[PDB]
Amino acid sequence: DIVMTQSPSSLSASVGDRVTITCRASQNINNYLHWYQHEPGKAPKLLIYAASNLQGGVTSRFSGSGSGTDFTLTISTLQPEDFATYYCLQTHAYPLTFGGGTKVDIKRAA
Amino acid sequence: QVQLVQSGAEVKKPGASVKVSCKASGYTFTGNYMHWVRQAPGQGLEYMGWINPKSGDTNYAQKFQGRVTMTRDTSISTVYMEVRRLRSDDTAVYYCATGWWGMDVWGQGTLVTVSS
Repeated sequence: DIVMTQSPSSLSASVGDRVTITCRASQNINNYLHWYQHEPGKAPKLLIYAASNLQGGVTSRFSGSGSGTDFTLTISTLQPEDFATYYCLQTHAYPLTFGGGTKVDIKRAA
Repeated sequence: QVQLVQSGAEVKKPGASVKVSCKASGYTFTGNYMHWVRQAPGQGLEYMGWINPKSGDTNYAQKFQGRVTMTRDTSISTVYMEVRRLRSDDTAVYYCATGWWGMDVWGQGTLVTVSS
């Protein structure tokens, strides 16, 4: 099966920070990699499809990059409503596989 | 306007089984695979497996093989996932999802709580 290694597994940052999250695929998956935001209690929300395509209605503060085995999700300027756990999902092959997630905690500068 | 409507919350004893439902509308039901995913408190979202409603063929993520069975009733455009041998690790929100290939549209989730 394809293993998606996601990092960091957890991080704390403050509003206005750039956040950088990676996923590495165990084999080449071309651009078949999506990024989700998850708030516990809601279905996962698709942010980025096919590595770099911003989903309709999603803030352009999120962007995806990479191909092959190395992918990055960048949040340009962190906002309080970004408090969530983010996941990559490969759709190159079944079984589909999520990365282990990044739990993003928001800390006061103040 | 694909929509997936799941069954309500369940409370089960350890070693019991649960069968959660997912009723589909707005597309040709036998045309798309149905996937299941869950998220247990403190843990990462995890993919469980899929069923082809046309043939009833299934495959489960390795972690669930032998403990999870998916079925469908085409007369009511519903897919079921039965999880057996329940333990505290199985308390989670369970989601169904469908698409031409991936998980494009999600159900609302079903909470299962495994309680002594």
